[PDB]
Amino acid sequence: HVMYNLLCDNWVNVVYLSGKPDRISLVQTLKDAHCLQLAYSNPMDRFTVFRFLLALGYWCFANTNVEPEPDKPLPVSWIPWLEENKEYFELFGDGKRFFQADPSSRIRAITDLIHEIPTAHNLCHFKHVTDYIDGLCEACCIKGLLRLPVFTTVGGRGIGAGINNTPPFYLLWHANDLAGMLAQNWQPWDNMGIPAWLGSFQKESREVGLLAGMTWLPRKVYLHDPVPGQAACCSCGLPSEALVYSCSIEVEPVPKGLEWKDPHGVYTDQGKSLQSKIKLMSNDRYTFADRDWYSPLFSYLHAEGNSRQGKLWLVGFASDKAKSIDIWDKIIELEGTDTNDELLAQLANRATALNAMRKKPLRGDFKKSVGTPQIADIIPHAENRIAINAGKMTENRGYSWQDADTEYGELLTKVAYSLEPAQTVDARLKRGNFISRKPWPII
Amino acid sequence: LAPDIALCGRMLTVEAALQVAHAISTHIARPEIDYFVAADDVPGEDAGAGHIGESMFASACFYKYFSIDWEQLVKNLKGDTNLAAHTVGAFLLAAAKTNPSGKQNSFAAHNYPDGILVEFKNSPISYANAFVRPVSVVKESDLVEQSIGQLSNYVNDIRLGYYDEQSPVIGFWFSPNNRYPLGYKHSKLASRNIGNLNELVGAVLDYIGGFK
Amino acid sequence: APPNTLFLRLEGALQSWGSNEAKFALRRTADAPTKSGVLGLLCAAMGIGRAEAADSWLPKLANLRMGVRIDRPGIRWWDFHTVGAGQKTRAETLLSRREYLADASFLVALQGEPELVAKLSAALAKPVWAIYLGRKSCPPSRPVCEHPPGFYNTLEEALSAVP
Amino acid sequence: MLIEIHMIQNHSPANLNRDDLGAPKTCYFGGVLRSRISSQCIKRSIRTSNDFKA
Ligand SMILES: [Zn+2]
Repeated sequence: HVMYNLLCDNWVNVVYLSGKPDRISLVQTLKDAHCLQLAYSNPMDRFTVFRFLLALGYWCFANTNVEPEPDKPLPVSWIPWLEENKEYFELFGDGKRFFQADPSSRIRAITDLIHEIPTAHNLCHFKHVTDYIDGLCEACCIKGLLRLPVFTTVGGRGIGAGINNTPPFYLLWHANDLAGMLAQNWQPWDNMGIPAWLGSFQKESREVGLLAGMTWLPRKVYLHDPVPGQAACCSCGLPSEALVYSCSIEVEPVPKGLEWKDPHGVYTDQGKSLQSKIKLMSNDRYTFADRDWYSPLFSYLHAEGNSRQGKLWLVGFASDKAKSIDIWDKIIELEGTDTNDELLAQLANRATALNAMRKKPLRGDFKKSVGTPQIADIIPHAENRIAINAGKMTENRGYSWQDADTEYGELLTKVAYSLEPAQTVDARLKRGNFISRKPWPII
Repeated sequence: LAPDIALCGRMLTVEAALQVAHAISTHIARPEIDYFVAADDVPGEDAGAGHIGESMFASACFYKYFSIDWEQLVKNLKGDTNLAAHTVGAFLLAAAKTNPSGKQNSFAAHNYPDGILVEFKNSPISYANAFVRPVSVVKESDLVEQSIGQLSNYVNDIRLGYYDEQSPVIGFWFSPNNRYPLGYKHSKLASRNIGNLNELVGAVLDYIGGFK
Repeated sequence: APPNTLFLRLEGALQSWGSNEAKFALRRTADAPTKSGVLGLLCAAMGIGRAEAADSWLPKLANLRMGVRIDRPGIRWWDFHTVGAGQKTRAETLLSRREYLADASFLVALQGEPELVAKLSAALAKPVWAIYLGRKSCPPSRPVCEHPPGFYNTLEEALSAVP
Repeated sequence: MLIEIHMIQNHSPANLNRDDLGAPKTCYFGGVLRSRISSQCIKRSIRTSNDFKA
């Protein structure tokens, strides 16, 4: 047959603090979890890798009752326990498979599980590939498999996305080591749900749990056998010997009215997911400013999250309906104190404030004018300068909105020298009145 | 073996030869706005509901830069040097007598270059640092002449600083009927100042390999 | 004394050194030239194609220590770039945004073996292929081979002998 | 061999490139704002032209 186990074969790429990148397996990773760091190009990939590692640690702690300690590699009696059930982490097996299901008759290309790599219909620019001729190696397939429970888009027919529907912002606390990283985000619950990757589909009740929530399977998936060859994959590009070229994917809807609060999610007012409203075109009620870091810094800092826990890390995936738009991440130094709610709510309205800035015309015409488009060209540079002092801005420990208003002064003069180029006297007064534009905080 | 694939690149390995850079003006941008009104052919004389709109336009003196790789073009044609020379001449004509099609049915800015300089050198360079000071117009000059003068000063400084090392540079300054010479004296700032596009294409072609 | 370090001047009207956060449509410069960016410029200087460079030329070139000094830190400007599909077959138009660094200057120092540095400096005086700054629509405004090499010391010392 | 072509071209009041809003495309150089015609706009005009088709 074909043998490929998660623990036995190297499929996790890390970098040690001595500067040596490497690819290692699961057993070596948690053996030396205090001496390396996960290194993935796409931030969502390393986020889902950390989430799966945390879920596995939660299950093993639930079945060993050992709490991990900081600066340790890992708690003892975890590697032998994972070696006890090594047959459960099976891929390309016979009857037991990991994160897979029954062989549905529908056949799809292996590139559907990867968002950045285009699939059938749409376009194929920025990634020159074709279906069924370009495949995935023995690690990128598991990369795509681990991305299922948290980054599943709505899609076309088959609207049902997953346990979070539209993927929201994912916020979590950072560290400098993998064993250290797990300590900050170690929050055991009252009940550790039920396993959802133990080879059981496990139809549960309305109330679900952590081990059944972090390992959701919104789509039935079955990977075909490897094909001999020499070409590299379309995701990481390393030449190999075997590749996977097709899969069996068919959509499945979650039961309606499920109760599940994501530990790393952000919700607006009624459980609706707070996504990233970043697009490419500037239209009415939106001026493109990039780096929507200010948007989720209210809801996450309002429900048992008003601590420091080191530094914060935001992972934001933006998409409309089925089409994916962007993925980015932001680090924030968050070793400050508490903040007043009003100023923080004003901070989490910068998109509307900047749109109101841009929509104001030059001399006053109203109707439906686009305002001054030359202001919209200088906004993404001034917002990148403000984001340098993003830790001080949130908690008002040395920064403020009125402090950030002075960044636009250096560039609005250069805009005004172009908008009112006359050397007369009324032009000077017009420039002086135009220079004074500042964003207005509204709720 | 088409010219449109070898020179420009793939339709939509096959590495091309062109290096069309962004065209950047030589002075302060002066955006202007227009308050148009969508008038109604039927008089009506009722229900006004003002149709005031806004459309932005500008006028500028652009400095445009192009590069052509001769070895890459020859490898793309695999040896047809006459075809390579013909494609270079065709691009020299086209890039001089072609304008973008954006909003030309309402503004009709069908203008022509006021001076083209063709150079041959080992290292690449762009004379964008010449217009680090925006061009200010004076009484006995216009914008075009001052831009050409700043280009002449930068070329003079470069040939005073970056020259010799067993590598002389060659210029082929052109201007319509020689109305805009590139500087005065200083060995005319380049080689022959000629006043016809066909003569410029012929001069470059006969310099490259003595082509037709 | 045999040369030790090599100096590269990167300055143009527009330039862009892309980063890993550019995944779908929005393409962003990071803040400064990267090691992978300058080691495509050096590879295109000595005429090494995309193939045959990974197995031989890249491992020797990646064994270097480089540092970038920043003057005129640059103003990020965004560009609305549309790619016309058609003019699969459809009349659709793809939209994207691309970021550029306007009015920037970077000094790169690469330190390593002497004869490798000498070969690199000999290649840069007459590059085999066209040399740009990140994207092909961005040519340099000052010559890349503008500063001479030398038997200097560690990168902080090598980033001080340029005015 | 590397042929380089430099051109100086003054244009009538027009709008040859646009953002997503409608203004002419601009850039920053030397401490002021400068009108800019993009690189991919110029390459599209040179290509697919009647001069380049004849
Ligand atoms: Zn791969």
